Amino acid sequence: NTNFWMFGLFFFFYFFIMGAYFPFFPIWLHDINHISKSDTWIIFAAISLFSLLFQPLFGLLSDKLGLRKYLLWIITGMLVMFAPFFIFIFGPLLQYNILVGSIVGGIYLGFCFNAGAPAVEAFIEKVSRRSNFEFGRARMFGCVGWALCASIVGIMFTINNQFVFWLGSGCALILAVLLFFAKTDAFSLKLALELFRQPKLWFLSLYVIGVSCTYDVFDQQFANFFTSFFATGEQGTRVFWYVTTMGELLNASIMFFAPLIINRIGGKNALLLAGTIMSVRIIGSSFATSALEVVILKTLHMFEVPFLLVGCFKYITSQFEVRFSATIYLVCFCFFKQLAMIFMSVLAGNMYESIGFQGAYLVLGLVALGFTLISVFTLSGPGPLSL
Amino acid sequence: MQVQLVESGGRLVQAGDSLRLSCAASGRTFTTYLMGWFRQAPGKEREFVAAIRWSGGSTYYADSVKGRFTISRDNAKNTVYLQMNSLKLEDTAVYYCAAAARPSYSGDYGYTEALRYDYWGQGTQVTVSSHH
Repeated sequence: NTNFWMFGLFFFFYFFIMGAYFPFFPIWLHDINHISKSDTWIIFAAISLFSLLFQPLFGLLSDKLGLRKYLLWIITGMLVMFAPFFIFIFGPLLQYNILVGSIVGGIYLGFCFNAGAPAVEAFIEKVSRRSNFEFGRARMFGCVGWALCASIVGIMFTINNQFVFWLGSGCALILAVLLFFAKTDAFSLKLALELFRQPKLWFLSLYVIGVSCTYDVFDQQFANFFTSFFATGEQGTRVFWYVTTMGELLNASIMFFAPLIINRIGGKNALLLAGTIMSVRIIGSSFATSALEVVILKTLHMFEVPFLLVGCFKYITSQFEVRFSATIYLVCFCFFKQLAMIFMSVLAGNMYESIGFQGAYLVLGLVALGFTLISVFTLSGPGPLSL
Repeated sequence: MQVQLVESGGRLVQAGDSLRLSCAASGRTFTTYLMGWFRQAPGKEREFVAAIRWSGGSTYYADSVKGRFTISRDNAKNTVYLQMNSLKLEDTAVYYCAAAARPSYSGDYGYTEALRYDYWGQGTQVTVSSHH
């Protein structure tokens, strides 16, 4: 099948390049640019700021272009500067001169990754229902492409921490290739505003601010709470990646059947089910008395991504007009998720020193669980009452 | 945050004898998620001794002290113990309790890493005789 294999490999090489960036970036500020941990807490503070004006902006374009590949050409274009840009540019620019200067160059990302990954999901999702395949399939490539790269940052990470990057930049042109050969064949922004008054959006978004925002904040300190469960910080962390590397293959496998499970259960129960494993993981983390537990727990993450990613599209397409699938994705499951993730992540911090972890997480469960349970009724569609 | 830990115990003891250290915690009762004993002499550094986690009571001890020491707790009255048997001569050094509670940035620390805990107690020296 023409589109399936091209855009399936597209996810493979796209998320491979998140590979270099995702778990490696903090290291490359940490070690290779000797920047201080007191400076990297601002860099992230900017990479998100820009994204806040790229994510909605990418949503309207990703619909107005429809199946036109122009917006995905820009991304594949910017991704090619992976290699010259950190080596050539993002490297010298904040060291000799005030970081505040190079911090802007950080916008690179905001564009490519934080606000560009979901634009790749959404676009390939639209193609996913003009060809004959399921979005969960092919998207499953993302996990294995992230797993493949995930194993390589650490291994050559101590022999040539410039190839990981260089390797990523190379895959960007492979990404240009697959974008070209693949062959694939509305609204106005004032009709787009109509959705923001429609009360069916405020319920879906509510679910995101409630369940998904709470989940993506939690999974923020988790690591710091997992390392404490092994002897030495290095032995503890070492085990972590292994969980991440190994559990993503399950996730990819889980995603493989995901769309079959998703297609009948229906969209709403897909999100409710996703909300449940996120809720259980939030409250479960509080009751921790052993690692073999904090491992399991990290694995559930792979049990909640399949449904969520696949499920949200089934929801958005099923209950909303498809003339807005990219927009209400990049505004609800991305924009509104990140906008609220500024604020909790504050709150969580205060809770720790106020109620440590145990006491904090416990709260997340009720909040995450409460909202999950509430969205059996705020979300329109068929609840779990049907089966 | 200010919770605080108070050690008791320690005294002179003869090679082969016993001691019981206790560590009270004034504030605590939600935060600290894990308690440990660490010791320090001269010559060398802070050394991990034993760790335990309130909820559940799972214990860990750095090899050099297994079977010889027992770390226990008793929430019920904000106190963690170290039962030290078969003492030796090397076993002389200031013993500290420490408790965890909040997180803290870097490449993360584990259950033997001193830098890992968010709080400490003052001290109570322990001297095991070469003699007497």
